[PDB]
Amino acid sequence: KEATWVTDKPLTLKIHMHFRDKWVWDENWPVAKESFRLTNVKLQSVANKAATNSQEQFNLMMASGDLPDVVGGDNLKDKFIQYGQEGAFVPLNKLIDQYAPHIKAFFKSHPEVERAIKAPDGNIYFIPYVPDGVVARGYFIREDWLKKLNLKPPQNIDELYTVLKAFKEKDPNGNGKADEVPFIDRHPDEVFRLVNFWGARSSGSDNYMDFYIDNGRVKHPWAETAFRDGMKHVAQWYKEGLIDKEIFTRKARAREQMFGGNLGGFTHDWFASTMTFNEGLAKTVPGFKLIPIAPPTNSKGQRWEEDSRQKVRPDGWAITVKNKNPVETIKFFDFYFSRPGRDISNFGVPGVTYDIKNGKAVFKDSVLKSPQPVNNQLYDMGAQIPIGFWQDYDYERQWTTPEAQAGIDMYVKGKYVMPGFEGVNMTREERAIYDKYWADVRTYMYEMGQAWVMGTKDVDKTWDEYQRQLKLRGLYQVLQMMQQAYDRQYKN
Amino acid sequence: ERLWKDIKRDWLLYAMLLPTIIWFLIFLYKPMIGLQMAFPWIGFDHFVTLFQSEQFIRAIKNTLTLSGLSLLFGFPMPILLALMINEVYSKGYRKAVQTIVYLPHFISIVIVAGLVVTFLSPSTGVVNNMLSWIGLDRVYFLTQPEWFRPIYISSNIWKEAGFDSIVYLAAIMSINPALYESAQVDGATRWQMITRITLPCIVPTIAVLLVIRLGHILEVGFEYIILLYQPTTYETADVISTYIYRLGLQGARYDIATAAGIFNAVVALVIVLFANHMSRRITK
Amino acid sequence: MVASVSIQNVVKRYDKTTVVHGVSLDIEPGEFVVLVGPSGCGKSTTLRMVAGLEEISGGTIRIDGRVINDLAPKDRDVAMVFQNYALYPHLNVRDNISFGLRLKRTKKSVIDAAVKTAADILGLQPLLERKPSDLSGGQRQRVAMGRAIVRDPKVFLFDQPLSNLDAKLRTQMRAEIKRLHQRLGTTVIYVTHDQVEAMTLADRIVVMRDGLIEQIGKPMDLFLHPANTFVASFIGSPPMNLMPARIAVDSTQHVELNGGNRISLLPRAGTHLAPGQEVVFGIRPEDVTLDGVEGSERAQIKATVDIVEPLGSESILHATVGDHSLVVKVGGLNEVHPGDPVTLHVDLTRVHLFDAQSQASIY
Amino acid sequence: MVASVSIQNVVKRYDKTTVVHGVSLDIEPGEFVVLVGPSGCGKSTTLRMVAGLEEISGGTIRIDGRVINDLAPKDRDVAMVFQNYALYPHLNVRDNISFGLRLKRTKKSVIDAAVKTAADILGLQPLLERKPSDLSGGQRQRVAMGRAIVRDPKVFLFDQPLSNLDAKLRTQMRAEIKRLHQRLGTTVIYVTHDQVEAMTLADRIVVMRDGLIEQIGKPMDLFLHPANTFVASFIGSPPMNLMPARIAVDSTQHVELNGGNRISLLPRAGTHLAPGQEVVFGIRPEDVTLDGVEGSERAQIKATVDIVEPLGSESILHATVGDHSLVVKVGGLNEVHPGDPVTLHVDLTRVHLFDAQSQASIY
Amino acid sequence: LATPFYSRSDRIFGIVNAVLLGIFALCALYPIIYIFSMSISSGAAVTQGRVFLLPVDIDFSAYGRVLHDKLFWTSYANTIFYTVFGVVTSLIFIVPGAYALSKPRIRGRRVFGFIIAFTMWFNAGMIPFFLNMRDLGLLDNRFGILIGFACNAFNIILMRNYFESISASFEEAARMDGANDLQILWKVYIPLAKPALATITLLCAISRWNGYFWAMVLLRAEEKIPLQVYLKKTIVDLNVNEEFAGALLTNSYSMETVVGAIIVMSIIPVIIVYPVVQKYFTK
Ligand SMILES: O=C(O)C1=C[C@H](O)[C@H](O)[C@H](O[C@H]2[C@H](O)[C@H](O)[C@H](O[C@H]3[C@H](O)[C@H](O)[C@H](O[C@H]4[C@H](O)[C@H](O)[C@H](O)O[C@@H]4C(=O)O)O[C@@H]3C(=O)O)O[C@@H]2C(=O)O)O1
Ligand SMILES: [Ca+2]
Repeated sequence: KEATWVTDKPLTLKIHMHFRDKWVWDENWPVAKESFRLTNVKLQSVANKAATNSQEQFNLMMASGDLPDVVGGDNLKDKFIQYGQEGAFVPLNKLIDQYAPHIKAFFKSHPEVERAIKAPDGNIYFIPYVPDGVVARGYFIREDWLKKLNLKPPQNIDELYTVLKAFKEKDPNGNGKADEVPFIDRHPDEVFRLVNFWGARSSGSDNYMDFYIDNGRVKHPWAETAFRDGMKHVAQWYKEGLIDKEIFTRKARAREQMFGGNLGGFTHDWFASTMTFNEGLAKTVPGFKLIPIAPPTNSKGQRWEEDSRQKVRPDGWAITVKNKNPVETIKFFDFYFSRPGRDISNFGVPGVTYDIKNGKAVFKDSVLKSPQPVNNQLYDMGAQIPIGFWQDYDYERQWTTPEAQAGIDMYVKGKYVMPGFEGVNMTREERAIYDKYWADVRTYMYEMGQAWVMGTKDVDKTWDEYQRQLKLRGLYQVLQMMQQAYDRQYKN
Repeated sequence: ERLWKDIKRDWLLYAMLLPTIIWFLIFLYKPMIGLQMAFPWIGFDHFVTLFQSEQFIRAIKNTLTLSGLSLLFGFPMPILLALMINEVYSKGYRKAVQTIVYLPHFISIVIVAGLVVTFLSPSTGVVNNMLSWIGLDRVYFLTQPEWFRPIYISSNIWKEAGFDSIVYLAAIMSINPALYESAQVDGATRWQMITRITLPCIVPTIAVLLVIRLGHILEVGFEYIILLYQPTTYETADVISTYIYRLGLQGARYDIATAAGIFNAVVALVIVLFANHMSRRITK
Repeated sequence: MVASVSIQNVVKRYDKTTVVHGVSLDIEPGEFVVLVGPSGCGKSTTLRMVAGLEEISGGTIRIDGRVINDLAPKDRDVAMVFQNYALYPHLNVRDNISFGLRLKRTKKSVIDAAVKTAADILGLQPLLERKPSDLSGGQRQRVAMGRAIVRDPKVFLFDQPLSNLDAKLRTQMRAEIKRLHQRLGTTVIYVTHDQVEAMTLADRIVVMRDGLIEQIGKPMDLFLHPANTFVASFIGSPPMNLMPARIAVDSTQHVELNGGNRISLLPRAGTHLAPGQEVVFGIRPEDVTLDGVEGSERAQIKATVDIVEPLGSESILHATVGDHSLVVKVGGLNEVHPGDPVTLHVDLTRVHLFDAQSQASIY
Repeated sequence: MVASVSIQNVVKRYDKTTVVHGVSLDIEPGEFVVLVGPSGCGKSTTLRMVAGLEEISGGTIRIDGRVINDLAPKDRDVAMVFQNYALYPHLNVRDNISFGLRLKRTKKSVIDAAVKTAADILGLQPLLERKPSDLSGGQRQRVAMGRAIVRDPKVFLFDQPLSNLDAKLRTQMRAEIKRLHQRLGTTVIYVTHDQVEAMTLADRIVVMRDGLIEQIGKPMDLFLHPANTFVASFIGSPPMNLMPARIAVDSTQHVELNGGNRISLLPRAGTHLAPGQEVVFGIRPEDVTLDGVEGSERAQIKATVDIVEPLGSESILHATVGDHSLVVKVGGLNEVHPGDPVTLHVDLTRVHLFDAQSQASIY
Repeated sequence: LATPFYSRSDRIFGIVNAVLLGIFALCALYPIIYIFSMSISSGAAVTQGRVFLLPVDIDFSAYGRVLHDKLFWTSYANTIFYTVFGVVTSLIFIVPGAYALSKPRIRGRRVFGFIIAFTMWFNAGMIPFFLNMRDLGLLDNRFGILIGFACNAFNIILMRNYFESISASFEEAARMDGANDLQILWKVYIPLAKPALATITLLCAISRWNGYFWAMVLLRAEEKIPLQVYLKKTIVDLNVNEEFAGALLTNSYSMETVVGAIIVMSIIPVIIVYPVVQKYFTK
């Protein structure tokens, strides 16, 4: 028996969690075993580990006539609300109030977060992933390549064009070949973020292709005329070979390939994990120095940082109507908002990846000195996964290096980070419109943008038809619904 | 009458026929009633909804296109391979060719796809490398909608053309030599032979195989496409079978899908009827 | 178009085997000559060597002055009728005949005339627009022959043309072939495994066994005076009897076989056979009669009846003499009744003897 | 055993088509009877109906007193020898022979005596242990017969057994069948497309043209007095010559042929002839001779020599009279020259006459 | 074809024929020897200019990765199961089924034939088949995969054709000896049908081994996954865990080299049995 047990008799539940198009829940995970030990609740995964697309798998599960006891993953928020309203998911409100003191307290101290996860009916159908921190992504460049080529860090877009062109052309990696790739990212969408240099938003938040607000008016960054003029230039950059050709494909291995292979000259990514590589590959790539830079002055004469760490990502887990133990499950969920739960869901397992020192969790030296980023290590273990849990920034601070920290402070002091878009409150009726057209519209937008980047389609020629397609596919209808949600709340 | 007697006699034998008939009813004929259901009833409207899609109409427009290319390049190739092997002396050399040419058939379609993606990858794939050797620069193949069909039909001939050549080869092997020897006495030439004897004698085989080939003509390249089609190639690559799959299974839209499936199936039956007619009529 | 083919020491070798052993035969112009023997002898292999369908591994053959070894079948002035159905199933009969000529074309008029001729000969005129799919096997072989005579060769090559035909058709076609040779008169080499077609059709018969050539001569030469025991057993409607015998007391007079029988011999000067000499005594079934030969002046053979198979106005009597049985062709019935004893009377002028070791002709 | 099979009005119908029309045959015990005819015919279907491989759609057929119409082939007490040899190319030869008796009955069946006998009959000592994939078609058919004779049935059924065998082998096996029926003696019905085997093997022959049954009688009965033009042209080693003819001025005296020819006729009885009657004159090749040797006069005929095919001590002469040709069997190896006229002396006793319409024998 | 050599219009033609067919043969044999070498080569070698044909820097490292992959061997096991047992079920449903279909004493010979054959030219289509699989309770089920696809019309009419080709005198003789139906089928007609049996068991075999679509559609549980599905994940999709990204740097194999090793380990059993298969049919 343990003091954190939510049940006397051991309880085993069926979870469907397939997330980030990469991982599924593993009951054989060390963190899962620890969670079972402390909660007396074992979660057994039912999902295809051979599957690729996670969203697809969720949609298939919901239509298969049988639901598991718990469903979890990333970017299911809208689906949590929809299928919660349709009865696929149970309201957790009474369960939280009676059986979940930690979550209840959390929501009391965070009315904004709770508001963000609520459905139009006022119900909470899932327990969210709650991030901890302020800044998220920043621009990183190779200082050693700048020094070998005797170049100064670019203060502006033009200077960066010239620098990436120098990266493209004469041997920054010194192998006598043209093989070098100036810009790389593990996230394809970041290529669109390049439009920031031309004065266009690619998003309103950390969520890609999210809406934003300008002067009391709701806009989508991709539907704006400025976006066209920026995308022209990014398509030029791809055409000139400055952007990684595989940027839409390569994804999760990108850094490891391009930086490890000494091909990559520039990126835009999270401070900590990006800075880890300086220590990691320093033996394989002797001169490698990757440093944080302030965003270059863009064409509009401003310094934009579009990304920030957010409050309540649209990720987490929910309890189905077929779950025969709702109380035990809500207690179990509440565990992850307690101290021990946060400890295992953040730091992995004690005696393995971390120890308790002075009442705080301290990573093992074996973990900290590993060439692989700590968070990746944790993913592979079942930690830092988008279940309902409360993130602890200390976990990240432990592997955050001084240069990284100084980059963070540089971005904080300069106020470069743009205000993030938190959301709007729709009623049951209008949200139906949103949910009907939005996923497909977003898909279409992505496809089009990818067509433009790779140069398979001319942006200028297709812009008109693209706008028309946006209207006929219901984007602007959704936009009016979003606006009607906005103007009621905020007046003066 | 006669029946009962026979049956009383044609049982143990009549027993064997039953499970096969049970099977066909259950896994084949029972789904046709499902055809009838997914066809709260109606219906015939989502047929006109399926009629109007800018993505769909281009999928049939792509379908019959790919059918055209597969008929042009794909079909005559195993006949060609058949004739070319039959003209080979040297015994084992020919043998050596056959084992080489037949082997790709046994390579799985998904593995074929993987061979393609690994060969055509930019900066990695051997093909692009060989292009960089002679100064052809590089091309990212799977993303380009221009390259989809050539890559496909070519990979398909590589995989299936020899195994498909086997049949025709056997057919031309079944011709009694007397036709050839007597032709040689009159002084025919090898080309004169394949044009004036081998091909005309093998025609009934190629006509029969063509009407089967036409039977599936609308489903050509399904597993390949479903594997390799990227967003940028969605336009050229998407075919009726794929559309049906995406909406019906993936997108979980059944009725509209099943209906599209009907359209496809009826058109296939029609084209195989129109095939078999002209075939049996004109060729023997 | 009447020409002579001489074949000198021709030998075929496939791998290590050497199918034909250096066969040599000279063929007079206008002559109908038949190669005949069992299966596996070089009959077809030789014929095809003439045609150019098989390489000549040694020796030379020539038509008239031309040595055709390194030549091509097209240029060898030959036409061949094969064993199996050489017509093409898609083409009509007219096109089947005209095929070879349409290889080089050069006009439709010339080939029209040629086809006119050939069709008139084989009576193929009504069959012109018809198709091989529906034709008699004999009709198929007729049009196949039309293919050959439209080439107008120096030599006609026949490889078992009649083999796949039924007997009824075979006798008819055989007659047609003879008649045909009368009409045309072109030199022809004809290959058969059937003794009958050889005896009937051939001016000269050359019998071959296992790559070698056993004997040559007019049909009646081979029939009356076979070089060896094999040629004796081969030609003729039933087989010649040929049972082992001996000599004993005296020589040129008496020959005895296993049945405790003794046969006096007509002198046939130049024979010189030794007393006691191991020998095989042949006699043909037509040359043996029943007791109606009146008392057997020379004291003829004794036998016991095995079976009688009635056929025509004739009948085949199987009698046994000692450990061996002789077959005699008698009239078209009679009581006989197998199991009783019987006395046969041998014609003394038609008897043949062959040595046991050397299978040659002796008497 | 020795048993009697009676067949009464046996008829089988496929769809609405009646294959055999009211066939009735009574077969004596130990009698060897042969069914014979054209290609498609109810001989194989009748035999099969006896065997029980085909159901009886009408009429009754019984062996001894037992009616076999509705019965099991296994219980039909019959053995059948197939054309296709029907032997399992898996089991040993001895195992194929003992197969039928080894289904049941081991240990006190003993099986050894029967297989000893059957082994001696077909004379196979070494062939006891073998496989059908090895042994030749002749030996395959031998052991095939071994299966039947080891069964010890009441009736032997043979459907064209040696049809797929070669001629040289066919004759040998024919003799073996004769001898076998003499040695064993079980009742046997034997189906053939070949006239020769019918003449040789049958105690009684029954000829069936498609549909009904054409004729029944001893071989010599069918040879001497054909029921119709078909029985005449079908039976005999060469065909009986058949040519159109007439009568004119008087009847029982003269019958006239095509070109310039008339034959005095022997009157006999039961003839019922009549002047001017359209008629076909049959005569066998052996029943025509050369010019007369003895003779003479009103029995002669005038022709022109077409072709002569030497067979041996015999020669086949094709003589043209009118637009039609008749074939005579010559005692030749003598000399006749084609294209000149020749005289033929017909045996007056052996002539046959058939009505042109009725197609049946008047004389 | 024609034995005796001769004409120029032949000789030149024949040579250029052997050359063209040769080049084609080389093109067809090229990808197989490539990945074999590429699987053996080193990540750094394959990543830029090398290989092209023969190995280069070796190191043999990717194979370890695949050898320690549990899903790989699991899936291979699944496929061996599906091919063996799938073939057996197919045979048990077809061989006797076609045997009955061959004998034309059957009343249904006309109509049963139409029933079977009609499935060739008309199918209910994808979705109806899947749904009928759903309400038969066969989804995510191995027996569902076995019994789901066993009978093909082609294999049936082919089998019945080779049966019909055999002279009826064997069955007739058997009946004469008392053997009835089934006991004939096993005793005589089956050992006579060995070539057709071969072609069938072969076609069914490859159908099971290389089958992808309906497996990945009808299966959910990963432990039931049959190779080519899992293969679809690793070999084509090509997006991976941060785990594999981290394994990349500590190893010196490549993504490409691992892929190569994988498709090699996938095609080896086929390259092995293949001559045996061909040697049979190529007599
Ligand atoms: O890198 C760090 O230092 C770091 C520190 C923090 O402790 C925290 O763990 C943070 O985790 C990040 C992680 O670094 C990646 O940036 C990750 O990227 C996600 C992204 O957030 C989206 O969830 C994205 O969703 C995809 C989905 O996977 C499918 O592909 C779908 O088709 O498209 C959606 C989409 O809208 O993009 O997946 C990305 C991914 O997994 O690569 O985000 C986490 C995070 O916690 O936010 O890293
Ligand atoms: Ca470089």
